[PDB]
Amino acid sequence: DYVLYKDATKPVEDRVADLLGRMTLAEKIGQMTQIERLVATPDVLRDNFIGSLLSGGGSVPRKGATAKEWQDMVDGFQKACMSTRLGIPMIYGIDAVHGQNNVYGATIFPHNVGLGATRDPYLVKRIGEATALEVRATGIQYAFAPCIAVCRDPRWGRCYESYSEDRRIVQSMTELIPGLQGDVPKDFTSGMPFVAGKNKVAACAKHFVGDGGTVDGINENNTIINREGLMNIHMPAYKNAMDKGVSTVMISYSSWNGVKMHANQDLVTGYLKDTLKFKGFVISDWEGIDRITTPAGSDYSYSVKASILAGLDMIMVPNKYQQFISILTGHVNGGVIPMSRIDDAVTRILRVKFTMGLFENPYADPAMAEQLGKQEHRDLAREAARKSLVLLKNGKTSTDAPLLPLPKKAPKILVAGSHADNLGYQCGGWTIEWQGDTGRTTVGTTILEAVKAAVDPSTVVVFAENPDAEFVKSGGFSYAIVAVGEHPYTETKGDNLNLTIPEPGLSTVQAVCGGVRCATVLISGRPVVVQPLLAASDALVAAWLPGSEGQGVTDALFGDFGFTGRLPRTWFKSVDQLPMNVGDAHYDPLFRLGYGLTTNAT
Ligand SMILES: *[C@@H]1O[C@H](CO)[C@@H](O[C@@H]2O[C@H](CO)[C@@H](O[C@@H]3O[C@H](CO[C@H]4O[C@H](CO)[C@@H](O)[C@H](O)[C@@H]4O[C@@H]4O[C@H](CO)[C@@H](O)[C@H](O)[C@H]4NC(C)=O)[C@@H](O)[C@H](O)[C@@H]3O)[C@H](O)[C@H]2NC(C)=O)[C@H](O)[C@H]1NC(C)=O
Ligand SMILES: *[C@@H]1O[C@H](CO)[C@@H](O[C@@H]2O[C@H](CO)[C@@H](O[C@@H]3O[C@H](CO)[C@@H](O)[C@H](O)[C@@H]3O[C@@H]3OC[C@@H](O)[C@H](O)[C@H]3O)[C@H](O)[C@H]2NC(C)=O)[C@H](O[C@H]2O[C@@H](C)[C@@H](O)[C@@H](O)[C@@H]2O)[C@H]1NC(C)=O
Ligand SMILES: *[C@@H]1O[C@H](CO)[C@@H](O[C@@H]2O[C@H](CO)[C@@H](O[C@@H]3O[C@H](CO)[C@@H](O)[C@H](O)[C@@H]3O)[C@H](O)[C@H]2NC(C)=O)[C@H](O)[C@H]1NC(C)=O
Ligand SMILES: OC[C@H]1O[C@@H](O)[C@H](O)[C@@H](O)[C@@H]1O
Repeated sequence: DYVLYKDATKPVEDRVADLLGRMTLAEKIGQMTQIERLVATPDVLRDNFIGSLLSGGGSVPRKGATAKEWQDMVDGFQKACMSTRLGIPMIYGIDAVHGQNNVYGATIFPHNVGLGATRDPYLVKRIGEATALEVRATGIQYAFAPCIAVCRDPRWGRCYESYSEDRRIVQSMTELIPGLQGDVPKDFTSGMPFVAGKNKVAACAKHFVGDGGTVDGINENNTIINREGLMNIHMPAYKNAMDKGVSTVMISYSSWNGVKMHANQDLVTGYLKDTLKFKGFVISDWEGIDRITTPAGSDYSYSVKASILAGLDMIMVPNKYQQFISILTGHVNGGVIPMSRIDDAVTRILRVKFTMGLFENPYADPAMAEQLGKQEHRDLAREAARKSLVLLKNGKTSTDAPLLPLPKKAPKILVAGSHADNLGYQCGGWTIEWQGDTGRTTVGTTILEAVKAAVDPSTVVVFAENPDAEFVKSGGFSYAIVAVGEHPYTETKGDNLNLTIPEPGLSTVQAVCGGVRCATVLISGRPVVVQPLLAASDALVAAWLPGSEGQGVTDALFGDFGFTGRLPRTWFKSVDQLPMNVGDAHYDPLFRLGYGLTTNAT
């Protein structure tokens, strides 16, 4: 007879109910299961009725794989899922958090902290739009973004993934969501999931909740704050996300007042679902349920029970799916987890899938492959990089001529520093590899290349990575641009109690600036100890992690555009002050939140 869920003309809720009522326990638990591509095969996906796959950081079909190779991979997985009895398509997720950043040749946008510095939510919306196109170029339908953490301590390894320490700025930047997913209708009910169709992706507000509030910025640790503070600082942007139809929410590894987020029924069910009326699906973080216990994974039966009862809908296993499915099945067979809970999880997952058009367009569009790294998107990334720059100093004394903007025509100029010609360093973490990487890891323009592309043909450009003082003094240079900073890092690898840049960095700046007037470009995911760099430099720019389009840096250095970026975080005098945020009592910043010198074009 007629099969309602297969009818594209029927209301989403009708299709959801019709499908749900046909499903066996195994088919239902399969929907709740997300697995890594590294453990997926056609048989595994078919036999276990798997609902979702992901690429973790750096999980790629091949180094340098083309957009078509990605499409072929995703379609091969999809063909297996479509061959099941019910033919429920899988959704494929990826960390596309500053462009489609795992993918070779993808446009790499500035990281979130720099986007916060722009104070330009419409720019961020356009970045979401471009990112959706480059993710669909690879056949992928779901991005784990935006991170709406409010980082309250820059010692956190994920501080660069937060737009600001000020929740008001984070709230404004939730415009990424309708960029990625499309604008919601006039009639829209807050909390409903939304994706416009095959040229957009499902988004993910992460990580719920208070991930940016942990003690000493220790990643995955304890957020100690009363309910009022949780609701005033860490929660507000989630409500904006509901208003804009975010399709999914990912749960944080962190704890609130000692209670693991992955086990918190009061917040996940009581608040997110029952109070905010979220109707999309809730997803775990990677082995998030394992990490409920100490040691992690020491009581997986408990992990499954606690997380599913808390209200999570889809589990990013991501590897041991056999164990996950077996344990959840036993819990349901034994009455420990009621069918109502399973039915709720599956309802939400299917709602998102039907809503986004996944049943109508389960396969990749080969015509989208050319969106990957499209020059228009690079032009946008270049605009964003330029807008993100914060000018901290532009002259050593009030009577000095301003160094910036620099003249494009000069007999000879020096470009120096570990970060001047290093594409991986200027991109930072979550770029090609999970942790990011060093060197020419993808398609882009380094600071050095951008300088050579900007200057007059008569201008001789010299590169020296770490020149000594004599080299500089003897070189006959008009000025120098010197770029130094943090190395790429991600998650716990980024946790840092000292926030001092690696050497050589300061020594290079001192040697260069001692010999010629210098503009120092600081590449970092966060404020770092900066007084010694300031003391040496004529001008200093906080460029954050500007991404693949290094011409954004030179656009401002050479005065094509004026500097406009303003600090989205407090710049501390010392790490012993931390945590120290705008609005605190005894706030004693080196540079307050909102600080930024300006220049004018030309
Ligand atoms: C303040 O606190 C931070 C964070 O705890 C410390 O940084 C970390 O230091 C530890 C060592 O004490 C380091 O762990 C070792 O890493 C070795 C490899 O390190 C290099 O590669 C990784 C990426 O694989 C980079 O993240 C590192 O920064 C290193 O990179 C090299 O650095 C040198 C010096 O600038 C440079 O010349 C090279 O070009 C560069 N190479 C690359 C590939 O970029 C391991 O072999 C070893 O077994 C340890 O695990 C850890 O990586 C550091 N973290 C980060 C994010 O840099 C600071 O030391 C500390 N500072 C002070 C003032 O105490
Ligand atoms: C020399 O540089 C000056 C400093 O950058 C610049 O003056 C600024 O101009 C911008 C507009 O281009 C002003 O920003 C606006 O501020 C309003 C609130 O006061 C907002 O309602 C606007 O939306 C806008 O805000 C910006 O929106 C985008 C976001 O990303 C930015 O962070 C945000 O600031 C800014 O306030 C001016 N700064 C001050 C304090 O003067 C000069 O150009 C402008 O001069 C101003 C005063 C104005 O008359 C403009 O018409 C003019 O373009 C610039 N001089 C020249 C000749 O270009
Ligand atoms: C927040 O971070 C702190 C610091 O890492 C965590 O405390 C640490 O917890 C681990 C266990 O997960 C402890 O390691 C264990 O120590 C015991 C005792 O010697 C040892 O027998 C085990 O083999 C294991 O290595 C560690 O000692 C402990 N450190 C400190 C300084 O207390 C804490 O659990 C985190 N909290 C949250 C909520 O995530
Ligand atoms: O890679 C998938 C997930 O992995 C986790 O470890 C990170 O915390 C998340 O931000 C990410 O979305």
